[PDB]
This record gives sequence, structure tokens and C-alpha cells, in this order.
Amino acid sequence: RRGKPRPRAGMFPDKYRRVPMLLKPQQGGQQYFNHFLIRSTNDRLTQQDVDN
Amino acid sequence: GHVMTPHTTLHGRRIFWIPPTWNRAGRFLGPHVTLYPGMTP
Amino acid sequence: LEPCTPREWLQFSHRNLAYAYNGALRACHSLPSMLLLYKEMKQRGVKVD
Amino acid sequence: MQQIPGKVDQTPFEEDQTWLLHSIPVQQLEMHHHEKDLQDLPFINHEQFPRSLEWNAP
Amino acid sequence: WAKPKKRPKVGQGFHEKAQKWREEYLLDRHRALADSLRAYVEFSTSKRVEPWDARFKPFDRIEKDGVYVLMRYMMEEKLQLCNYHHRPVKRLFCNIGLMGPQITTKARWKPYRFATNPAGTSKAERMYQRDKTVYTHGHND
Amino acid sequence: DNLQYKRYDWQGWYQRMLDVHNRNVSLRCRICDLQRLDGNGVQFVDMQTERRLRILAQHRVGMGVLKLDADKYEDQADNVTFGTTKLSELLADARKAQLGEEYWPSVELKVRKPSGQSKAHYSLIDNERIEKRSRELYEKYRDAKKRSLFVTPMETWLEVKGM
Amino acid sequence: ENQPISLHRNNISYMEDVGRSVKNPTVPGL
Amino acid sequence: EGLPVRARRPIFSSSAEQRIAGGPQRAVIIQYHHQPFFNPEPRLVKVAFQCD
Amino acid sequence: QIGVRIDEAEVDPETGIAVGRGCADGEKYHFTALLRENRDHNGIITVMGKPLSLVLDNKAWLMEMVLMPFDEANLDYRDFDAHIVSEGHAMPSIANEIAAFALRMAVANALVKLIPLTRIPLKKSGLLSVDRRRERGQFPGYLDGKKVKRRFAKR
Amino acid sequence: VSTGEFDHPPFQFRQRHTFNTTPLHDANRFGGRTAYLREIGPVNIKKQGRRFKKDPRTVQFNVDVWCAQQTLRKRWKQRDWEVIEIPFRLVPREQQRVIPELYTDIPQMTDPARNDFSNIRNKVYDREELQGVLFPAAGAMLYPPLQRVDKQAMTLDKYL
Amino acid sequence: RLTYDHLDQLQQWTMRATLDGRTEEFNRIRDLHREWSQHPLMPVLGDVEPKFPLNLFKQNHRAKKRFLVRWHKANTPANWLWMPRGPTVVTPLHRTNPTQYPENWKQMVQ
Amino acid sequence: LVRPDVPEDQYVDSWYICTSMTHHMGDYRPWSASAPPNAFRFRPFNEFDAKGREYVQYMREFARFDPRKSRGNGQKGFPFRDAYLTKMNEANQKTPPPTLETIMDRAVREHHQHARILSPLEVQRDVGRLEPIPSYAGKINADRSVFPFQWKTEDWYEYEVAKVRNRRFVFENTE
Amino acid sequence: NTFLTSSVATPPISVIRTGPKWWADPERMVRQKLMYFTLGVDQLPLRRTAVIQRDLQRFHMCKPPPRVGDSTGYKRSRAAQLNTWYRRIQYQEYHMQHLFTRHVWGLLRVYPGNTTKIQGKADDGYVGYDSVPFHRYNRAPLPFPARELYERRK
Amino acid sequence: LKIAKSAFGFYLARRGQRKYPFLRRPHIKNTHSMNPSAPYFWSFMTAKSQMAFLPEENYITGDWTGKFFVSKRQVYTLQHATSGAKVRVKSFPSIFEFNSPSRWNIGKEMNTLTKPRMDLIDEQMLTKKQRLDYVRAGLLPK
Amino acid sequence: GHRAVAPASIDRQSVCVKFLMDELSEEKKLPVVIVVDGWNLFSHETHFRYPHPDFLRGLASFNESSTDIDLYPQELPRIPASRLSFVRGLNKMILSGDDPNKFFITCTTRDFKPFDGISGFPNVETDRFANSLDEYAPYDPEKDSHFHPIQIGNFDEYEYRSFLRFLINSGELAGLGWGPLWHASSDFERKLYKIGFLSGRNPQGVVDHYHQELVWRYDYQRTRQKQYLLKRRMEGMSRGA
Amino acid sequence: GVHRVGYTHPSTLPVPCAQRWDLRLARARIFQEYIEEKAPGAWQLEDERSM
Amino acid sequence: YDPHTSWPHVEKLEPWVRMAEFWTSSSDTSFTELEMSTAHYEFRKFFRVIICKLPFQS
RNA sequence: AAAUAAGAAAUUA
Ligand SMILES: Nc1nc2c(ncn2[C@@H]2O[C@H](COP(=O)(O)OP(=O)(O)OP(=O)(O)O)[C@@H](O)[C@H]2O)c(=O)[nH]1
Repeated sequence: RRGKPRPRAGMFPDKYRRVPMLLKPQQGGQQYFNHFLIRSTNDRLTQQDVDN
Repeated sequence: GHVMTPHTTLHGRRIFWIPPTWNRAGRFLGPHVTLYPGMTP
Repeated sequence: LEPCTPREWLQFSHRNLAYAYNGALRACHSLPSMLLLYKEMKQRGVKVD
Repeated sequence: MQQIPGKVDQTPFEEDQTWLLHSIPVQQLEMHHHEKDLQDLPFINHEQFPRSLEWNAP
Repeated sequence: WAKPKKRPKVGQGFHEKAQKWREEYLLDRHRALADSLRAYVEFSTSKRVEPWDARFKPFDRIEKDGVYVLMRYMMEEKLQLCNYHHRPVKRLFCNIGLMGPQITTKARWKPYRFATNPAGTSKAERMYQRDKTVYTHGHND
Repeated sequence: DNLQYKRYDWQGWYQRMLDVHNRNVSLRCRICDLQRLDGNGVQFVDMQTERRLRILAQHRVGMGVLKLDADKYEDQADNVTFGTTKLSELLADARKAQLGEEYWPSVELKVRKPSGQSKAHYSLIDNERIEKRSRELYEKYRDAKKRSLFVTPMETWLEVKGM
Repeated sequence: ENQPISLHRNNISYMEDVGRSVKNPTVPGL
Repeated sequence: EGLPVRARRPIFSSSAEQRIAGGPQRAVIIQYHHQPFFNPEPRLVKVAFQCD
Repeated sequence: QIGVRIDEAEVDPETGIAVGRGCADGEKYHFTALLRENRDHNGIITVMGKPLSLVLDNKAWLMEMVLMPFDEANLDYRDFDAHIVSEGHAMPSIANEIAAFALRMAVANALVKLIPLTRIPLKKSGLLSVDRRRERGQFPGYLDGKKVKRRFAKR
Repeated sequence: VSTGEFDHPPFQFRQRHTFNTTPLHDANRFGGRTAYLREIGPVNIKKQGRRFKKDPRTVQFNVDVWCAQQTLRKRWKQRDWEVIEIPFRLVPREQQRVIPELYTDIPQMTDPARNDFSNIRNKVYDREELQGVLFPAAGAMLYPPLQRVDKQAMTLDKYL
Repeated sequence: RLTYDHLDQLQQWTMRATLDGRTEEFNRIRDLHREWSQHPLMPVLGDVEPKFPLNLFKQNHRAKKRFLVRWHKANTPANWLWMPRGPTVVTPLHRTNPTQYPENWKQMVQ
Repeated sequence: LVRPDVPEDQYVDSWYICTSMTHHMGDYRPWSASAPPNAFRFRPFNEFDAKGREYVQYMREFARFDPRKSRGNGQKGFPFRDAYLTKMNEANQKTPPPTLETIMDRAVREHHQHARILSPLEVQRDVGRLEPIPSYAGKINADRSVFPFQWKTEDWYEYEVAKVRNRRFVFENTE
Repeated sequence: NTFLTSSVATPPISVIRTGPKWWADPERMVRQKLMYFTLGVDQLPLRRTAVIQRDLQRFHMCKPPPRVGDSTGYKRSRAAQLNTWYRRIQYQEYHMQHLFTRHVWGLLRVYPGNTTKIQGKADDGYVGYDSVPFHRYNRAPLPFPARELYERRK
Repeated sequence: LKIAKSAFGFYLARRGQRKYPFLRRPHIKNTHSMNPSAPYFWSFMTAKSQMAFLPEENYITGDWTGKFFVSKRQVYTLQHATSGAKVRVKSFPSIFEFNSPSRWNIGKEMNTLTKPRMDLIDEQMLTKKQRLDYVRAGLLPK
Repeated sequence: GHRAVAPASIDRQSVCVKFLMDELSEEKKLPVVIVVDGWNLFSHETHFRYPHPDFLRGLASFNESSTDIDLYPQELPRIPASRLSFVRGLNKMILSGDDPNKFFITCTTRDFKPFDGISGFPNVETDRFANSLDEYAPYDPEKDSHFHPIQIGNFDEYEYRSFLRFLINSGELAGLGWGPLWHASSDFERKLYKIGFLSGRNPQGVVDHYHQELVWRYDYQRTRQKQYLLKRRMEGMSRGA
Repeated sequence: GVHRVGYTHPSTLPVPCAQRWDLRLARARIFQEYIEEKAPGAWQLEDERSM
Repeated sequence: YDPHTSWPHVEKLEPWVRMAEFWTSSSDTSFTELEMSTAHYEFRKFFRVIICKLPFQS
């Protein structure tokens, strides 16, 4: 501040300290999870038919 | 923060021994205080 | 544990108690020891799975 | 608004220009209110008795 | 907080000097006032540049059409009576009604100090070439 | 005051000051209870009388309750006198609606301007006269346009007084 | 835990197949 | 529910603003909500009159 | 390990309405969503009596925030009617991202009271989570009234 | 639910014309009204200024008057109607009641029993239906009667 | 400042131009766009914009900005070598000349 | 915790000391003593949270609302804002039919393909349980006149102002 | 154009550094896109910008990935290279916006803010009604009234 | 205060350059009261209405022995010019007299005829330091 | 009518419009279709006001004529559109019977500036409504016109889908859309559903939100898809190994 | 518009009725009310902020 | 608190709270240092209301 | 002058 050098960025408390951990980053897209699960499962069976 | 925690030395949740008094502490509100409250059900 | 404080109530549910009891059930190796636990969880209303 | 009959009068203007180019002045000195003047400024807000601001006259 | 030093005494014969200086400052102010009244009225009475900004519409349009037609045939006399002072000009345009809501909204007018230039003004420098000895608040030529 | 201003030389002026701060006396009555047979068998306040009562006392009615707040005098006694008087004076005037229709307050309708459909006829007003005339005006125009490049309406049908 | 979207700042938003620019394309100046 | 009660039997006229009460008759309580938000002022009792 | 709390449904038995609340800035924005199921499949969201489009000023990046909870829960927004109520500081325009954050939260809490299990996706995507942030209190020491200390000169 | 600006910006370091920033009393704010508030130029503090033009409370008051004018103006442009004072007899069945003055009672429904619920306050009547009442002297109707649409008629929208 | 007002005036200009069959200004615009919109090339390692040297002036000093400005002033977009403009440039994403745009369609017919 | 975890009504922010104290010296009543016996999440009533209680109440008040009863009461005489203003709105009165694509889709699934489309409340979303379908599930119907609340701005203004001006018009003493 | 007065130019990088606040504010970016689309020209650079910035915004509250120390400094240099790429992708855009806006203003008979070039019309900066009576950068005297770039009919 | 020009020099603190609410500064020092305007001549620092009566101070209210100076809100009247009587006003250092009567004064308050801050400066009421500071600002020659 | 140097064009056009409409009304055998967009503007007043009568009387000085035209602005009654010579022509054809030669297929415009009970001042940078009309007065096609009213709604989903599909895909085919960046925006179905929610299926809203789609923050689809495609590729590479 | 405010005396109407202005004078006598003659008709402005 | 459960009952009434803002510094020299020391303290007054409605007057 | 409902990210003792 006054006639003295600014503190390095790490010397201030965390900028987002008041935002909950579930918000940074948001994990959105949950809707799709199940979908891709089924998909992948399905694909596995496909990949057996090739082999067997 | 870390640039002020000489001056924040009272400000967390602090067990006290002698609680501070208004002669000795200008702006401190007390340990139980929540300035930035979240909404809880 | 029965909730005591509002904080403790936010951790609590019958439907989750299901989970804990299921664990405690998979633990018992004999049917007789299981039957007791089950009687409990039936009696204290616990959503069953 | 009721007006005195027989008095030549104007109606609130519809056109923006009519407002803007008329001779209506701007507030210049300090501003007054016939009740609120007794509580001096907004920062000196004089209070005779500490009644709840929501107190209701019976 | 230091104890305030005492102020030195006033002066000798400074009461006479202050009397005289204020006296003839006032006498001067009479002519400065007279002259600036002359200037103010001379300005009110004399013509000005056109108040509207021709770079926008409805003013850009060729002088033989649109608003200029409306001016040459219906408003001319009045526009000349008020000497193109920007206030009465804008009001007359409101009262001619054949433009109607546009005067304030679509149309652009020159800024205050430019609109105040004497008719005939060629270079912008003119704003700064008016007399500074006179107290009209920029209402003097 | 029971606390501080209870007992000494200031108890008097503080007391009086509270009393004057409290002069207001609120006087209420429901308009319901005003509609009753009068001693003469006529209803004391009927529909028209009520409409007149409402218009006379404007913001002084709400939820069908007439309310007068009498603040005028320093003492509550005098304010019930005052308030009571204003009440009977206002009833006396509202009751005029029982003297005949001339005193029944008017209804305020918002009446629309004429509609689009009506306004359409504005362009046919005096149709015959206007066509017959516009032929003569066309002659006036044809002639005027041999002399000058631009013919103004002010050379044709518009009058503008020169001097 | 499971399959997080990137938990970190400054990731690669945009990729394309492009050529390399010349060495020091910027003029040093003023 | 089940409590015997004597309730003043409501009489219905269009001519009446508010309501009309009639002499107390024997009736049973069918449901009575305690909770203020299920039973706003003035409080009500659902009741089955014994007569009809 | 208890995963996420699954509750029962708190719904008005008659009106079939559920009630959530959003916040942002601790004061400025408090909203309350009334959420109910539309069987006709024409659902609509409405804020303080006005359609959501108008209230958020047609800005998409605001309105999609209010769409998100229906997505995360794998629901069709058209099966639901919503009305949001402003309980905080009123302003002529609430279109801005902070207000929208609060909105999204209100809607999500309502949705959870209505369809209990839907709570687990929502909680994981951090919709129900409340951030506590505020403009600094006003204070006459600072020039702007908030963050800026006055000029300093060496003696 | 207006998007317009109702608050004068707070005084700070001088704003300049920039991307993302304009001067405080710039001609583009408040529809060019800011003219009234402007001290042009590099103002010499000690000797010159007009105090009210930098004062937050005063300035904001002025702006508020201007906003009020805007709203008033638009509410009056919004009227297509006059209030006429018509004697109780001749008025339509819906107004034959008592109509509490403004802000006195609950906002009032015109005719709940006939399925019309709307503010009686804001109900507007057609000059053509009140013709017999408003111009009795005239004999022959001055306005020709409204023509109305048969909603039972087979027309282009009924697919016939 | 580009305004919705300007966007509407733009629409009307564009329309009036389409209806008078004026294809020329569309072509100047297409050209401009083709020239300056090409994809900029990934920079070589070691290539970065210069920062302002520390321990020169105090952190609150003007010199800082004065440097930045004077740098960007010297690199004009005509000096940007990391964006490939020229006649030499192959432009896979865009049409080359007037003859390839839809209002020429009659010559495209067999 | 700085101080025992107890309903905060038991604490007072001390004068002259930065600390709280207990307005009954040192006695403490646990949370359980604030609520009714075995109250879910100690609550005045278990059915709803505070806001849920508020708007349930409003809706119930409004169902039994009659304008003739409002006379002589202050703001208590006012009907629930949103619901009333929604009714007062005429454009709300016409509620759209269930759009052609929708009615077709549902029709095809329940006649052609032998599986009805379940309303989102009738869907069973617990992988591990089967729960009784709530009694309101497909039943409550859709009138824009009822909900969601949608209203004219003029009426809203008038309503709000009236409700403020009338706080004191109350006949207390009534038969 | 309503904003006519002389202005202060900011270096491109500081304009871009405003991120969501201005340079990438959704509202602004959309009407840029509108201008391009209406002229019948793809907005690729805008879309690149929007992509980069969209993602910037999404992760803006996270901490950067943990750095292991290297004598090579390959990591640091690769992060840098990526960063200046993005900077340049956005310079190109910023240029496009100023470019097309000036051109479109030339077509709409719009007068720019003071001291601004419009390629076909005003080569040296256009000025009229400045606070200062000369053209600022030419040091030449300004005519009264304000100079006109376009022929009169409208 | 630093220098005491009156008694109050002892009692008052300056508090640096401190801001007061709009149009309330504790001490009414009207530097602007003579500030020439031709067009605003009759509206500036005068009565807001021309139908107002002259102030208290143009009249002899009670039994007087006599006065030393008349107040400065007194308004200059044709008789001030014509009667040829002493018209004094309290200004600094001592008193300003209207000696040379003119009709151009008429109808304005003497506030407006008396320049509060003179372009004239006494070098003898100034400390050597203060004189230095007046030379820096380019007021005093040296 | 229109080919002349100004000012002559001005008087010529008057004469010419009068006679044109007089010619149209006199043709009884040849079908004539009159399409007017925004009829509701023709059925009430224009925004012009009659000139203040003192413009008509000539003047010596402003000093004393007993004239205010220079002092204060004032509103004089608006000129009704039916007094426009053109609109006169048309109304003449509508109202007179014995003209079954003519067909008015006509339209309404609701393009008015928004007004909700308070108005601030519009920010001039961000204003979508700057070219909208000031009207704020209600219009009912039944009472306000002699035409048979037909009502039009927003798109139903069948219309809406066809329209959006067009805007996106034929936009992309013309090189006006995401192009090589296509993997940044979500798939058609998701866009369709979301733009539905945002627009309410109002056509202008659909156009508008289609453009705005460039800025959507909270769409996660391509992210999770990309993630899954990646995982699947790496399992494939572990099975090959 | 600039108009003359006007008043129709009930004796002249084809139904007598009590004119609102007349009522206004009644109300002014009852609660003694200053009637500002110069109050401009154009100046009705509610205070937006508080109302 | 509920009137069904008791006579007389009790209503809450919003508290009177006045916040005092003032300089904690005594400094003749700088305005800045005065502003930077500003305290907030409140006066408070709390209220309960007791309601008794009676069927007659005694 | 600032990392505090905003949006900044890599050279410790
Ligand atoms: N191709 C096609 N486009 C349409 C159709 N309807 C609407 N649109 C598009 O959506 C926009 C809707 O705007 P308008 O049709 O001008 O809206 P409007 O009904 O005239 O509404 P107002 O003028 O504002 O009263 C149009 O500009 C078209 O681009 C349609 O039927 N076919």
C-alpha cells in the first residue's frame, strides 16, 4: 500500500474462499451419465461377438 | 488472510480465557459471530 | 445415532439408514444373527432395499 | 386531477420533446420537505421517542 | 495540535489602500457591467448559425426537400424572427407539429457552445475569438 | 413514565410532552352500522348516501370503515369533541343524497375515443363537396404550374394571412 | 471421484490443426 | 376424529353477508387440523351432523 | 459411508405445490419457487407475475441457468409450472447473473422437495450448494464507499 | 420490469470516453438531459464550478424527477379515453354498485357472477354503445354502430 | 459502439441492396473478410510478448502502461506475421472470387 | 463450536465484552425442548419447512376467501396477492389445450405401443424401492387462471399500495 | 453513431483482459455476431473467441494444475505458447470488429467518434465539434460547421 | 488552527481539507458574492422574487442612537445615492464606504458591491514564509 | 408521379396519389389485392400534429403579437391517419359498397417499445427497441377495422422444428454457422429443446435465440460425450495391446 | 392539450346529477382545504421511487 | 403467542434500532485519518405487545 | 489504489 511494495498474490486469503467446493468447477451434465454407462456396457457385448 | 493475521489474531472461532473487552479491542465483534452466513434449512 | 442437533438432522434419513443396515447385514455370516438386525430395522421404520 | 372550472389548463405531455424543451427548472439549492425538515438531514435523523418504526396508532 | 501563532498587525495606511482599491474596483465594475449588458443584448438581437446538426436526419436531406421544404414555405418568417437562437428554434419546430415527435428523439442538434456562434462563422476557432472582457457567460459575441 | 422522568422537576414537562405527543384520537365507524332505520323510518344511510360519503371523505375510508384521526388540540378530550363534530358534519353533508337525484354523485366512466371503425369515416366526411372542389383545385394547380417549379398548398386551398 | 470434468484452471479449450508461425513475428518496438 | 360434539348448524342464505347460525345440534368430528397452515383464521372443524 | 441425504416429499396434498428458496448476496436476492406438476405438458415459468423471457430480458445465458435443474434431474421442463417470488431487495430489472444464480437455486430446491430422489444428481452438480458472498459493507473511510483507500503522500 | 437506468452514476475519478466507459455527464445519458447537469471543461476547482452539479443527493433528485416525467408521459400516451361523468341511472349494470375510491379497498372485480373478473377501475367503454346516453339531443346517431364478427360463421380460419 | 439501431439500418441497407441487384459491396465485404479472418498459426516455442522489466520503476508507476501501449502501437495488424494474409495464401474454408458466389448461379448451370 | 450448541435465543450479545452470555446464568436447554415431542428437524410442525408453511397457509386462506368478509379488517382482509391478481387477469382465463404433438405422442405410445406415458410423479425413481404413487400425481389439472401466477402490472401496483394504506382500517370491536 | 467525442485508445491486450466483463460479455458478442451474419459472412474468429472465453469462464474459480519442477522448462514454455496463441486468436477478432464496424458505418452514412478512420471516406481521422479547434493529430484548423463525409440526400 | 486571525483560532481545528454536507459549511464566507453577470444581474445573489419586500435591514426598527456600519444584506436604494449620507459596510481590514454614489448600484445588496477578496495584498500582514508561498503562486512580485 | 427533380416531386406526388386511387376505385372487373402490413397504424392517429395556427397568420415581432410559439412547446391534436390522402383513398374503397373487386389482406404490428409501469431511460448502447414505435395504446382488430380478423399464434412444435432445422442446417451449409467448430455446439435435439424453452416457440424469439446460442455457458453435452469417446478409444487401445 | 376546464351545472343536464367538482367544494368546506388555483394540470408526477 | 391458546395473548413488535456512525480519532490535521476511524454502535429498544380483548367494559 | 459478488494464475524465508 503506502510507499511500500504490494504483497505477492499468495499473501492474500483465497479469492474464492467463500464459494463451496461443489461449485468449482460445476460437475454438470449428470443427465448423461447413465446414458453413457448403458452405452459402454452395450459396446462391450458387441466386442465379444467379434471375438467369439 | 495471510497478509493480515497479525491483525486477525482474534477472528476465527477462538476459545478464550479472558474474553476481550471494549477498552482493549476497538472493532472485534466476538468469536460466535458469522458475517457471511449461508442459508441452511 | 438419533439426531440431537439440527446439524445432525441434516445427516439423517431412513432411506440412508437402509445403506448402513445393509452393511451391518452383509457382515453377519449366519442367518440367525441377521434376523435380529432385520427385526430392528423393520420395527424402527427404515426404508428397505 | 380535479381542476377549477373555467381555468385554461394543460394536460400531461405525451411527447418527450414537450417535456424536454419546456421551462421546467432543475433542483439547485438544498431541498426541503414540510414534515421531514424537523428531522434535519437523512444522516441526522432526529427522533423524539424511540418508538418502533412499525408502531401502529390505536 | 500546536498553539496557534499570533497574526501580525494589519498594516499602516492599508485601510486607505483597501478603501481606494474597493472603491475603484466598483467604479470599474460599473463599466464592465454596462458593457456586458450591451454585449448580451447585442447577441440576443443578432443572428446565429443554424442550430441543427446536418450530419444526421432529418437534416442531412438536400436543401430542396423534406424538412427544408417545410422550413422554406411554412416556418421561415418565424425562424428569422428569433434569429436562429437554438432555444426558440427548437421550440418552433415542436410547435409546427408536422415533424412531430422527432425533434428531440431522431434529430440531432449542435452542442451549446457551437450553436451560439454568429451567423457567417467559417472556422471553429471562432468560439475562442469572442471577447473575454465581458461577463455574459458565453452569451456574448 | 415510570422510570427516570417519574419523580422530579422534569416529571411535569415530560408528562405533558407525552400527553401532547399522544393527542391523536382515532374515531372509527363501519358504514354497515350507519345503514339502519332512522327515527323517521327512512334508512339513515342508503346506497347513494354511501357513495356520497365515500367521495366526500376520500382516503379517510378504507375497508368500508370510516376513520377520522383528530389531532387538532393538545388534549384528547378536545379531540374527541372535534372529531365527533367533523363526523356529524360529514354525515350531514353525505345525507343530502336523500333530497333527490341532483345530489347523487355522478359515475365516472372511462369512455373510449371513437373506434377505428368510426374513424374510417373521417376520410369520407363531405365527400361530394370535396371531390367537386378538388377538380377546381386541379385546374388552379395546372395553371400555377406553368409559372413556377413548385406549387405549394398555400397557392391552392390553404390560407395564410400575410399582414 | 468418478469422472471429473477438468478440476483445474488454464486447460486446453480450443485445439486446431495449423501450421507454425515464423520465429519472432513480432517487431520489437518504441 | 371421533369426538362427539354439539355444533351450531350453519344455515345458508344468499341474502346473508357473512353467515347464519342455528341452534346447536349433535354431530361428530370427521377431521380437525391443528396446524395453522392447514387451518387459517377463523379455524374450522369438519363435522358430520347426526340427524341427516 | 452415507452418500447423500434422500428425503421424503414435502408437498401440499391439495395444490400439489412444493416450495424452495434461493439466495445470493445474503440480502439482495431472496427468491422462492412454487413448483407444481403440469399434466397438459404446457409448462411455463413465471417470475413475479411476469413470463421468464421478459423478466430476464431474453438474455439466454441467464435463462439457461433456470433451465439447468430440470436437465440435471433428467426431466422435461414442460411437465412443470413454476412461479418465482422475489422476497429480497426489489429492483426494476433483475436480469444479471447473480440474480439468475439465486433463481436457479430456488427452482432446484423446489424440485428436490417435489421429486425426492432427484436430489442426488442436483446435489452432485452443485445446484443446491449456496455460495456466501457479499459486496463489502459501505464504509466512509473508502473513497468509493467500498474498496478504495484515500490518497497517500510521504510527509 | 424496465431495463432502463433509474440511478445517476456515483462521482469518482474522471471517467473518459473509452471502450466500456463514457463521461459522467455525457450527452447519451438520460436522453441528453445531462446537459442540465454539466460543467464543461477542465474545471478550476478553487475559483469555478456550480456546487449542485457535483452533489450526489441533488443530482439524483433531478434524475428522479426526469424518470417520473418519463413514466407519466408514457402512462398518458397509453390512454385512449376520457373520463365522462354520467348520472347513475344511465350507466351500464356493472357500475350500478358502489365503487370504493382508489387504494381504499381491495382491487375490485367487475362481475364475478357473470364470469368477468377484471379491474372495474380499468374497464373502458365504447363511445358507440353509450351513444344514446351521451348525445341524446342529436336525433340520428352520430357514430355508426360497431359491426361485430360472427364467431359461428364459416370463414377462412374454420377451414371453409 | 455498434448499436441495435445500426443493426437495423444495416438490415435495411442489405435488403435494399439485394433487391437492386447490387452485388459489388457484398463482394468488397467478402474480400475484406476473407483476407483478415484466416486462422492464425500456432507460435513457435520461445515466442511470447515481452513483459515490462521489474526493478526498473516502482509498481505504481506510469512507465508500465507506457511500455504496453508503445509495444502494441509498434505492432500494427499490418505487422502481424502470425496471421497468414497474402495472395500466396491457400484458403480452404472460403470461396476465392465473385464467380463462386450464389448470385452467379446461372453460369454454374450446365 | 465456541459456545454450547443450543437454540440461540438462550444467548445474548454481551455489552462491553466481545462474547455472548446466557440470559439464564448457566442453565441450558437442549434443542429437543424448543420443539414439540419427537419433532422432525425440530420444527413447530413436521409437514413443511418455514416457507412451505407460509405458502401452504396462503393457498388455504385463498381457497376459503370471500370479498364480503374482508370489510373491517386491515391487511388481514386482503386475499393472497398472487392468486387473486392471477384471477383478476383476463388473458390468463383462456388455458391452452394440450398441443397436437403432445396429444399425438401420448396417443401413439398408449394405443399403438401398449405403454402409457407416466407423469414424472408416477415414475419410480428409486432403483431399490417401490413407493406408493402420491395421490396428487396425475390428478391436479391445469388452468392458467389458477397457476402459475401471472398478472397485470397496473393491478399489482394498485393492490400493493392499497394493502399498505389500509393497515389501520380495522374495526377491532365486532359482534 | 451517438458517441461523437474524442476518445482514449486502450491497447488490445488490456481490452481482452476484461474477459466476461466486457470483451466477452455475452450481450456484446451477440450483436457483433449479428453484424457479421447480416453481412453474409461467417463469423469464425468470433466463434473461436467465444469458445476460448466460454471455457475461461467455466473454470475461472479453480486452482491451476500442480507444477513439477523441470530443468527443461518445456511445461512452462508450452503453457506460454498456448497462451499467446489464444491471445492472437483474440487479437484477430478485436481487429475484425473494429474493421467491419468502421466499414459498415461507412455504408450507413454514420459519423464516427472524433479522430477515427473510415477507410473509403475519412482517411486521416474524421473530426467535427471537438473541444479543441484544430484536428488533434494533423494540427490543421477545423471548419465550421462539422465536415461532411456523405452527399446530402437521405 | 495554525494562525489565529480571531479568537476562534484557539478553539477550532481545521481537520485537513474536510468535506461538509452540501451547502452547509460552518462558516459563511461569501467569496463569490461579487461575481459579475450581465444576463443574471437581477437573479444572482439577490431576492428570488422581485415582489419580495426589502429586508429588515433597510429600515430603522427601534429608537437608535446611531450605527457604525449598516449590514451587508442591506439593498442599495436611490436614496443611498441621492441623500449624500454616510453609507458604511463592515469589510476587512476595517470598513468599506460608498463615497462615490452611482445609480448602477441601485437594487442590489451591498454584498454584491464589495469585493470580499481583494487582488490587493498587504505584505505586512504576511510572515516571510507566507510571502514566499504567495510568490510561488505568482501573486506577489519577487 | 415520382420522376422529377425535387421540390417538384412533392406536389406531383400529391396529385398523382389522388388520381391513382381514383383510378383504382373505378376499375370494377380486374381483381386487385391490397396488402398492408401494420393496418393498425392506419386506423388511428399518425404521430404528426396540426401546425399551431400562429404559423398560418404571419407576424411582425415576437415581442408583442400575443404569441407563445417561441416560448413554450405545446401539443396540438394529432392528425388522424384517415386524413392522409392515401389512407383516404383506401378507406374510400373499403367503406363504399359496390366495390367487390378489391381484396384487402392486411396485417397488424405490435412492434411497440415495452412499457411496464415504470420507464427509466433506455441505455443507448444496449437497446433492442430503439427502432420500435412509441405507442403504448391497445388495439383491437374487431372494433378497430372493417376487416374480418384472423388470429395467429406462436409456432406449434411441428412448425417450430422445421423452422429451427432450417435456420441451423441450411445456415451451416451456406457457410454461415459453426462450420469446422461444429463440435463446440451441442447436437440438434438438445439445441431444439433448449431453444424451445428460451423462445417459448415465438418465431422472432426462435430467430433471436438461435443467434444467441453462440454464448451458452451451461451446456455440458459435448463435454461428456467427448469424455466418453475418449475413454472408449483408450480401452480399445488397451485391448489391442 | 391546452383547453378550458369545464363544468356542466346539473340543472342543464338531461338528468340531474351531482358533479364531481361540486362535491370537491363540499369536501373543501368540511376539512378546510386550500385550493391551489395555480396548480398546473400537467404536473401530476407520482414519486416513482416510493410509490 | 397464539390467541386460541391464551388470554391475553402476545404479539411481537419490530425493535427500534438506531445506528450511530462516528469518528474515533481526535485529529486536527487529517480528514482521511478521521474517516478511516469510524465506529458503528447501535442504540436498541425492544418491544412486546400484550393484547386483551374483553366482551364488555369494566 | 485494488486480489473480499465477482471474473487477473506461476521466479518463498
Ligand atoms: N420463413 C418464415 N419465417 C417466419 C415466419 N414467421 C416468422 N418468421 C420469422 O420470424 C420473424 C418473425 O417476425 P415478424 O414476422 O416480422 O413478426 P410480426 O408478427 O410481424 O410481429 P410484429 O411486427 O412485431 O407485430 C420473421 O422476421 C421471420 O424471419 C414464417 O411464417 N415463415
